[PDB]
This record gives sequence, C-alpha cells and structure tokens, in this order.
Amino acid sequence: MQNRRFEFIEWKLFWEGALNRSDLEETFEISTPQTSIDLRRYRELAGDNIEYDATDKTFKPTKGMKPSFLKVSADRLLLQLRALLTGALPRKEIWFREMPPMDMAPDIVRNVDPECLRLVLEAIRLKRSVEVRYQSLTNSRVREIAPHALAFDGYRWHVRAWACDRDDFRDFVLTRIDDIKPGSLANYDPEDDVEWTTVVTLDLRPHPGLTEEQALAIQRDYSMSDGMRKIDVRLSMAYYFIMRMNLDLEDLPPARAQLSLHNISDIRKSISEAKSESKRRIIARQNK
Amino acid sequence: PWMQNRRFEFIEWKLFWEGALNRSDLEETFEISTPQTSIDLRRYRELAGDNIEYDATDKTFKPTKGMKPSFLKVSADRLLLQLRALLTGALPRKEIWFREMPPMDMAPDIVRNVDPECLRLVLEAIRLKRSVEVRYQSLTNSRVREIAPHALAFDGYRWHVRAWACDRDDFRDFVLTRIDDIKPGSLANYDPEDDVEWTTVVTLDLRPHPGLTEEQALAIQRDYSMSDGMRKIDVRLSMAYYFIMRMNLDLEDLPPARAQLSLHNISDIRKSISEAKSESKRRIIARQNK
Repeated sequence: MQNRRFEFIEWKLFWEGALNRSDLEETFEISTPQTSIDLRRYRELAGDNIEYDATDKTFKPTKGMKPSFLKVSADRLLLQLRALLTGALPRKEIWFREMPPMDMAPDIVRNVDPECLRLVLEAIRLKRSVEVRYQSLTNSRVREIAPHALAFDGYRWHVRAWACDRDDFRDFVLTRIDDIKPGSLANYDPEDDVEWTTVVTLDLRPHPGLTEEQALAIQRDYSMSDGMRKIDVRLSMAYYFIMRMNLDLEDLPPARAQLSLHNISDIRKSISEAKSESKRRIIARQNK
Repeated sequence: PWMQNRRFEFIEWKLFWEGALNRSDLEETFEISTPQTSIDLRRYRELAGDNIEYDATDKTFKPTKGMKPSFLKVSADRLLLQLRALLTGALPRKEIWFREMPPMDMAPDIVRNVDPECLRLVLEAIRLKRSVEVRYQSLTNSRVREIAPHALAFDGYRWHVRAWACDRDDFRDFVLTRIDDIKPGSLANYDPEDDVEWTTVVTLDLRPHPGLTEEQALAIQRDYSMSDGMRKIDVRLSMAYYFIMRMNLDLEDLPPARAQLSLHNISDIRKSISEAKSESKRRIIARQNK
C-alpha cells in the first residue's frame, strides 16, 4: 500500500511536475501524519528525486529525477485515459489533478442485451450450446451454436463458436443474435479450431508507393525497425485486421493505405489450410 | 453502510453473470470474516428474498428462480468495455469479478513506444498553455516547428495532439509518434475556442450502404444498432475526418459488403468542415491584429 503511495508521489512529480501533501491525503484516504511519514520515508529511499519548494509549499521533482518506484510509461498512461473515456476506468483511478482536454472516436456498436450476453457467457463456461435466431449477411435462420471464446475486432464483438449444423468453427456477431435460448450438449473440442489457435506474424511495411518522406512518417507512427513491424495475431483475428486496415484493397492510393502486408498471400493460404486442418481434426475426433 | 451495498451488488453480479456465488468469494474479494459473510447472506436474502439456494456439491449458492437484480444495474456494454480495458492492460484482473475469465482476444494495437519524455513535454505545454518547438515528421515533410498544444485526440488507432501551429497561423492535429525532438517554448497568444473545427460537433447520418441486399442490410442495421434505418452519431468536425477515413465512407467504389455503411450527409459534413476552417482563420486574424 505504501509503495503504491510512493509510485503516486513519483507519478505526480513526473507527469504533473508538483506534489502536495493534500494530493496523498485526498487520493489515498491517509492522514496528514501518515502523509508526513510517507514523504519522509520516500525521501529517505529515493534520495534527491523530490524537493520541497517553500515558495509554492509543494514538493517538486529534482532535475535528476530517476523514478525508483514508478515504471514511467507513456503507453500505459495513454491506454489508461482511453479506459476512462469509455467509462471502463473511473476518474478516481486517474492521478491527474487537472485532466488534459481530450476526445476519442465514438464507438458505434453498443446496446448489447444483458440476458443475451448472460446466456452466451453461460454456454462458454459450461461448454454448452445455445439456440439462436441469427441474422447472417446471407440469411436469417434459427441455429444451434456452441460458443468457446469472445473476440473484439476493434468495432464489434463476435462470438467464436462451433456451428452445430455444419461441424465447423465460425464467428457470430453478438449484435446479430436476435433470439437466444439455452441449448443441448455439443460434442466438440476447442483445440480443433485451428483457425483460432494458430498465431501468425503480420509483416507490415510502408506502402511501396510511398515516398521516403511518406515512408519515414509511417515507419515512426508504427515503430518500424528495419522498415517493418511484425505483429503476431490469431488467424481468426488476422482476417478482421486485414479487412479493417483495407490491406485487401490493392488499388488504394498510397496515402490511404500507408501500410502494405508483405506476406498477405501466406496469411490467406494459412487461413485456407487452418480450415482444412480443423476439418481433419474434427473428423478424427468424431471417429474416435 | 455503502460498504455493504458494494457487497450486495457483488452478490448479484456473481449470481447473474456467473450463475453461482461461493462463500469464499465475499471473503476473498472483500477480505471479510465468515461471521460477516453470514450477516451479508442473511441480509441479502432478507432484502432480495429467497431467490437463491445453496449447493453442497459445488460449494456454491445458485439461483433457483429468475434473476431480479435489485442493487446491480446489469449492463453488458459496461462489462464488455471493462473486458476491453483488461485486454489492453488499462484495468487489472483483480478488478474484474469473474472467477474464471472467458476465453477472449482482441485486435492488436500497432502504434506504441511513445517517448515518455515527449508526452511529458506535450502535457506540460497543454497545461501551461505554452508553446514547444518540435521536430515533426509530417506526411509532407519533416521540419522543426513551434506548436501550441491545447488537447489530445485518439482517432481509434493513434494519439494525436490538437495544437496551434504558430507559423501556419492555424489549428491542426499532430501525430504524437511523429514528434522526434521537442523543446519547451514560451506562452503563445491563442484561444482553444478559435479552433471551431474542435469546438463544432456534428451529427453523422450513417445508413446501410444502399447496395446491400435486404438480408445484408438487416444484419448491418442490427450490428450498428440503427433505428429507423439510420444511425446518428455526434462527433467533432476535426474528428469526423478521421472517422470518415477509418470507416471508408469516402470510398465510393467499395463493394457494399466491405463498406457496410454509407454517410448520407457527407456533403454537409464536408461543407461544415470548410466553413469552420475558413472562419477559424478569420478569427485568428482578428487576434493577430491585436
């Protein structure tokens, strides 16, 4: 608990440049005696990481500040702000005294039914089916499915499931389930979903039609080393990532793609192999 | 106490989302003694009724009838969003009340590796309303520049700073990862309220792409919770550009199944963008004459 108060001290010193005793009392429900104890024990242990400005009556970081308790990370903080903007993280867990002005891109899909999600979660947990009326892109029909995982593509949640009427694994968009009922026992093993369990590396590069000035900017945004960034992804998610990034669209102007997927052919081939390998495992299990 | 009410929402959350509650769940999650647990289970049954039963086999309490949360505002959207916060590491596992996590995954965030010192100087410039001179690789050239940050914006993939461009005499977005050198500047004479593209919110009128079949259109209407065949979403004009590009609503030759959506008022949004940009520049000039 006290170490958390020292990371807080250092968080205030690093990102906000100043610390009051009242910051600790208000954020951690500690007494002013305890606050004086923590600053002293902190000063004893971090040395001249902290200084007292008698003018502002605040504690300030020294020029030599080396965090000793706090692992400083911009990506963790920026990620933490997003959790606040979506309401997933309450304001009390964000240590800013003053929040920076900010916004994010609205999430469009929402309004998931709790009972739908409850029944889906029960089926996953119990390794059971559910009967669903599912609106696909090709038809509405009643189907029995056995959920095994949840996947978020960046916009929508889908359930990864055994399709009981097809003896294969497929994705079902949660918002496209229009009626849901508890089902029966499905005989399947999730280890047979080779498209789910296989991880592949995406080979992302600047779009070959970019100029050096364009290519240098793209390399910096996506932290490329040696002109590329490798990203491991499940084959099931690689599809969503490829389509979402329009890496399937070959005729796009260079400035909109920014990226190319150098190994897109192997990924497409691997998806086809995963579906075929899955079928072989399914049949071999059903025959045992 | 409000302390206890948090324990009753927890009871109801476990009964609802997991279908079972152990005695150890209250003791482990809230560090309470077995006597206190007996009080809480008793007062819950007294307030929620005997809508619950104890299974000696699983060592769990299970609901008997149909769950009627009285303390917990059940929300799937809150939970799934909370799961997203876990997958990104912004929320620790200890704050998620699942005993066993469902199997899950998400699309990787590619941008990362922001310099912490860069963000510190950016955050300081925003807070003190000062400029910083920055070396920025834009899409058109790399150059050293003075910028006066006023807000941060996340487009869905990358973080950018919305800033006064002290030289271009306009407000613009700067990709955080494209700032390669940064130094503290002075106080800049600018008003964040002059960035009418930041301050203007517009409603996007999103509809299914008209080339979808009815069956395709019905699925798209369901995925994006359209009402009356449309979806309205409020967005800043500055952010509307990124939203349009992210959703490919600018690309007319895309197959309907890849677009899924169309933006019915795209011309008006484009009009609204141009008027705000021109008016912002005019407002800038009235200050520049002072």
